[PDB]
Amino acid sequence: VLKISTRKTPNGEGSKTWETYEMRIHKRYIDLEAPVQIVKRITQITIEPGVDVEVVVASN
Amino acid sequence: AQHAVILDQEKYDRILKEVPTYRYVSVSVLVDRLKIGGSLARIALRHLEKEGIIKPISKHSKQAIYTRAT
Amino acid sequence: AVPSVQTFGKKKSATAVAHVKAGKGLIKVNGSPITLVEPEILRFKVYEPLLLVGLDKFSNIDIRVRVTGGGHVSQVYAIRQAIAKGLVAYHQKYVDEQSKNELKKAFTSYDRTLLIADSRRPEPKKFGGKGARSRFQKSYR
Amino acid sequence: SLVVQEQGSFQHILRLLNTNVDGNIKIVYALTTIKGVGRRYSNLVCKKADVDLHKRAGELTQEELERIVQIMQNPTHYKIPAWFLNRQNDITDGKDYHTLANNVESKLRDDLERLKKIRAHRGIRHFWGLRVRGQHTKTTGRRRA
Amino acid sequence: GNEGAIRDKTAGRRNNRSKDVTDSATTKKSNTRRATDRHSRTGKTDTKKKVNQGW
Amino acid sequence: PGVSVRDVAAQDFINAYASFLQRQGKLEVPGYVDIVKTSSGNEMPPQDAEGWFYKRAASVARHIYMRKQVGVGKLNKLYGGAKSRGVRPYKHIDASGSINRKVLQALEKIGIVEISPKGGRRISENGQRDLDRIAAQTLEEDE
Amino acid sequence: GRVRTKTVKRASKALIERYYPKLTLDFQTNKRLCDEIATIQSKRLRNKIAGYTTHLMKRIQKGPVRG
Amino acid sequence: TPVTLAKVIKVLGRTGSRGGVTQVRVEFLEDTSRTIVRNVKGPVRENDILVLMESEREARRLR
Amino acid sequence: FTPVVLATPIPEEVQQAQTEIKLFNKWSFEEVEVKDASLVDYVQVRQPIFVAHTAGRYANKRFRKAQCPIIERLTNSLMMNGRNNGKKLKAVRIIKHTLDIINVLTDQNPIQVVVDAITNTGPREDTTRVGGGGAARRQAVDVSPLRRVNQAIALLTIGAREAAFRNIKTIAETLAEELINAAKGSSTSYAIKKKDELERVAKSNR
Amino acid sequence: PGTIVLYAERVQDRGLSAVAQAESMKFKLLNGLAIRRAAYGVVRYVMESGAKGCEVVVSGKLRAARAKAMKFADGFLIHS
RNA sequence: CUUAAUUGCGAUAACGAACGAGACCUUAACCUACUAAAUAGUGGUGCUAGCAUUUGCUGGUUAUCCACUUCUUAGAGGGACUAUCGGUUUCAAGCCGAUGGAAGUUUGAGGCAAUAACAGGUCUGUGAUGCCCUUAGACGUUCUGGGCCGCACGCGCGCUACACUGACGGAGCCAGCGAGUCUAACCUUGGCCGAGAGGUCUUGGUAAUCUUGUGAAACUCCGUCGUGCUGGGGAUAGAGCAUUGUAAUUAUUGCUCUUCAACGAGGAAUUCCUAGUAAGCGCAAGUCAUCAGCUUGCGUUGAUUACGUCCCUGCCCUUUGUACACA
Ligand SMILES: [Mg+2]
Ligand SMILES: [Mg+2]
Ligand SMILES: [Mg+2]
Ligand SMILES: [Mg+2]
Ligand SMILES: [Mg+2]
Ligand SMILES: [Mg+2]
Ligand SMILES: [Mg+2]
Ligand SMILES: [Mg+2]
Ligand SMILES: [Mg+2]
Ligand SMILES: [Mg+2]
Ligand SMILES: [Mg+2]
Ligand SMILES: [Mg+2]
Ligand SMILES: [Mg+2]
Ligand SMILES: [Mg+2]
Ligand SMILES: [Mg+2]
Ligand SMILES: [Mg+2]
Ligand SMILES: [Mg+2]
Ligand SMILES: [Mg+2]
Ligand SMILES: [Mg+2]
Ligand SMILES: [Mg+2]
Ligand SMILES: [Mg+2]
Repeated sequence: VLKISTRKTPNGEGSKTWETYEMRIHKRYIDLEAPVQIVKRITQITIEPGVDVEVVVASN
Repeated sequence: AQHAVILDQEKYDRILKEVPTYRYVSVSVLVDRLKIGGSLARIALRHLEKEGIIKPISKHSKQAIYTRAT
Repeated sequence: AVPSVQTFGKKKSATAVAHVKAGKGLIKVNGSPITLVEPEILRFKVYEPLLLVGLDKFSNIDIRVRVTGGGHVSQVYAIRQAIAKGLVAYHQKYVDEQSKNELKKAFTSYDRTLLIADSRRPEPKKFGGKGARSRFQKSYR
Repeated sequence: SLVVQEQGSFQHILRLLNTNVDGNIKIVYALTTIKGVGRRYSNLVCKKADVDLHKRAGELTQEELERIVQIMQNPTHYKIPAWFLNRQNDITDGKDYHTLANNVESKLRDDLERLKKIRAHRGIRHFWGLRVRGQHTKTTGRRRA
Repeated sequence: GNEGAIRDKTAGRRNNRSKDVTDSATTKKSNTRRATDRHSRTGKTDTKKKVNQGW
Repeated sequence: PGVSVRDVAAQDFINAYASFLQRQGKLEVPGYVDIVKTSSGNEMPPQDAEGWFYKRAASVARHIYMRKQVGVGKLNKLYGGAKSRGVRPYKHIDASGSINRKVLQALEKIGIVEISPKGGRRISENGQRDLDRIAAQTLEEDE
Repeated sequence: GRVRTKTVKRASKALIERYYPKLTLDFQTNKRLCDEIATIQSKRLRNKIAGYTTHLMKRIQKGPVRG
Repeated sequence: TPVTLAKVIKVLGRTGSRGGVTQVRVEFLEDTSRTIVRNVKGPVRENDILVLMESEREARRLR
Repeated sequence: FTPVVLATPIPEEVQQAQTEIKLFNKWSFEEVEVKDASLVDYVQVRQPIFVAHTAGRYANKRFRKAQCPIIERLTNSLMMNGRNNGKKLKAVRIIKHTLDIINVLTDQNPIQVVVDAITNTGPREDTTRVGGGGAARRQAVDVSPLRRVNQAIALLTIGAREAAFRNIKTIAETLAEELINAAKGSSTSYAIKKKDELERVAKSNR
Repeated sequence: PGTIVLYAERVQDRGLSAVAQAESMKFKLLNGLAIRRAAYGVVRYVMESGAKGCEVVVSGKLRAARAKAMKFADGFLIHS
């Protein structure tokens, strides 16, 4: 959860009203044992604007 | 600097002759007798315990308790 | 693989996990006998489940507990809970019900919250004070 | 520890290092009223003098005291680490001293003068009876002078 | 210079400490018009035709 | 019946271990003991004054016996308490990385601890030996 | 304070008005009735309505209720 | 000292402009059947027992 | 008492009393009783406990405060004056010493002495500031049993904390002392004087 | 070059996107329309575009030195 | 009448609705039920150490394997509706007690929040902006240095204290919210050297993987000191060593020795608060090259006393008066 705590006022006047925004990050991983034919079929498809897919290999 | 930060041989006798009838004996008890400062008062406690007069019923620092021997 | 259950206990944020396997009556806390739990004035708080329910009842079991989180008091109130919740979880699967319901009866009639986990929890502070209810000082000029 | 039964040997107030030292107080802390020597320094010295810290000041056979003075005014010949001392890299001969109980009053002046006599802004600030370490002088320190 | 700095009499703690405090020190806000805020000062007054034209 | 050190009240164990390293003499203390402070966040040296290297070594020993491995940087943080900063708020401050590194070394040359891999210091197979011994000697006073 | 809003009471009214040959004095079954009989956007709201159709039900059995 | 035990009969309400005072009728346990309404100080519920220091004196509205 | 020994052993003194009478540190929650009428139902002895450290939801309702083991309500009020807020383990230890101190003097089961003191110091009647107009007289009132107990806990604990300040005697000794002198008042305990003078001024306005 | 690609796209029935109708007010009052007319038509077009409700506010100063404001709202809106 | 609420009940020339309150949303609480996880963790087994030996007890082993999901994680669901019973009450909304329950003070804490008003603050956040001013000896801009810290004093927020529920010294030793380095030098384990601050050699980490179990602090334990401005207190100040930075003088910070002030619980006054709350206690984050006695959050230890009223103060509501309506 990415918190950002800030006064609302651009200036300084008034009671000290604070305000905190958050940005929540959800990170999954799914481990697959597959050949090259599916993984490349599955990387082009299932794209989604706003879901960052990352595919790594190498148990090392 | 107010009376009895030392041994004062007569005072040793005082302790041996006065601890009887002490239902409660502790650090604050030994000083209250116009007598030993707290440091050497704390040394008497393990001494009068070396044999007899006092029975250790409390345990630790910041509070001691002894009682007439029976 | 013998008769065995695992149970937990949660005070403020401490959790005390406790596996109850059939054995010859030992009770360890993270590595050590229940006779060394010391902040030590509360020692009879974690003995308490043993004495409410009689010093027997353990000769056929071994209890081990490890507490992560909390603090020098919150952990002590969580182990007793997992110890008693586990002694009553063991009579769930292995001994019969009537023995078990006698145990819930003899704890809850004393119950420093021994089977029931205390819902109290730190309230979130809000801007304007060092506390959650407390406010900063003001002056009116 | 023990119960001791000293004779009339133990003495009340005793004088050394041009000062006065209370007899019925612990010797480590008794040496503290001597200026320039504090809790740490008194401790290490008595340790170095091979003296029983549990003894009061009125104890300490005269040999022990004369030793305790000797080590105080020569810490470097008796292996005291030259960062245990109030005057190192002196300002003129560069040696490592330890100013003691009347000289420390002298060396505060010695120093304060070296600044005034040179017109360093610090000195000027002393001569004006102000704070020199840089603290704000608006709010604090109003009774003093 | 710094020579004049320490040589200067009429300087340093003792001197000031020996001076009475000005009474302007322990004053108030003086507030200078907080209670004529609503009474506009432009002396003009926007008309009503130029308002109805606009809005 | 069998004995671990985890079967012993942590205080009297170390005290019993303290007397041991004392009674023995195979120590390798530095020598600047009685003059060092044991942390910047301290006012006065320890009151043992001949000792407290035994006490810490004994403490140090038990702590490393209790776990996989620790470092000097860990003992700094463990043995460090709160430093009064005069008029300013208290803060935790780490202790001397010299006392500890020399306690680790003086116990390793005495064969109670070894430089574990993965970094750190591991309880010596020979320390297991000697610890559970004096632990069993501690539960001898209570027989 | 636990005075139910109108929408709660209004709904309970409307339900007892037309599904009395159902909705016993048990809330739990009234809950499970509400899902199938009425569209409610949240569990909390539905529980708050069913809990009240229950009350209004339970006192009808002793005497009428106006509304 | 003639001490007087008196069980609280009923809670009547808060007198006193601040409010810390409560009007309550009591029943003595020795020789019951006669009631007295007393002004209490601490927080009181029904069936508590008040030590009336003097028996025959009752109070009313406070300011 | 039919002892039982399992793998990791429970000590005899431990084994002994626990499954026996369910008593205090080593004091008896039994025959201790209130030498007065109400102040019963507002002192807790029976039910019994081992030590006075209980995470009890005693505040979230009005009167349920009166169900706390009174011995523990004695401690709770020790741990205050700011610097000592929190610090119950401190207090919990002060009581055990106090009770043991009080035990030594005048044998008198000490959890009964604590009862006697709380009883013997609660001002039976008191006064408030009724308006009357500008110049406010004082109307006598009869203080409740709960306020009677509560006030006895603060009254005792305070003047004893005030005693143990700036002096060689400890908190437990002064606490023991004030308690002992309050088990049947002796005109020398800081408490009794306040109690007596709260029923002296509640008398002068009647 | 190539690693970025832009594609315009007609927006589906603009009368239900705030941002569109805001920049319409702008491109009316700059083009000189009567403030009440300009805002009132926008509300009318958004409504005929099938909204549950709409609300236009104009704040600032027109031709008069003093600043004013005007709510122009029709239909249904909730706010909490 | 009731409610925290124009919240409802009831009365009723009104009947029946909408905005706002509620609903809703977020977070903290409950799941041995659902889907699993070598970046979370358990039991078994190898392989392995120590003590007892009688089979045990206590550990080691980022894959030697098997299985599980209670503990941790977060998806989907479920759960509470002030439930059941009982007192009180126009026996109305409701309220109070008791049992049960993770939870029954709007469950706790917030987020959102109508119509309206203010000449409230902000042109010094904006390449938002009208007008006015200025525009080359510039009110543009950059560079060098100083200043915002200046010291008879008045006011406000704070920090640390006056000690024995304590300082100090050893020993025990337990959290949670966080952050962390690519075209780069953030978070740093470990090994050495150094009393210390630090230094030096390496290393893990773009992170539930490494720093970190953040072994935090209060706290708990055994000692020393003993009521004395004392070893409480740590201002002022001298002398030395180090780090950040081009730069530390008016001393950024840190460390060492020394110096050892006021302050013996605070007049009139006045602030904050009702349960994991108050107070005590540290920590992370913001700022940040370096500097927190500030702030935003966080967990740890954990009370006393109400559970009331309108007396003081403040504000709402009717009634009522008005020659006010720029009110
Ligand atoms: Mg000195
Ligand atoms: Mg620590
Ligand atoms: Mg420590
Ligand atoms: Mg301090
Ligand atoms: Mg709405
Ligand atoms: Mg699960
Ligand atoms: Mg209940
Ligand atoms: Mg203005
Ligand atoms: Mg602006
Ligand atoms: Mg400024
Ligand atoms: Mg402020
Ligand atoms: Mg100090
Ligand atoms: Mg300490
Ligand atoms: Mg060096
Ligand atoms: Mg790398
Ligand atoms: Mg002093
Ligand atoms: Mg005070
Ligand atoms: Mg910072
Ligand atoms: Mg600031
Ligand atoms: Mg209220
Ligand atoms: Mg009118």
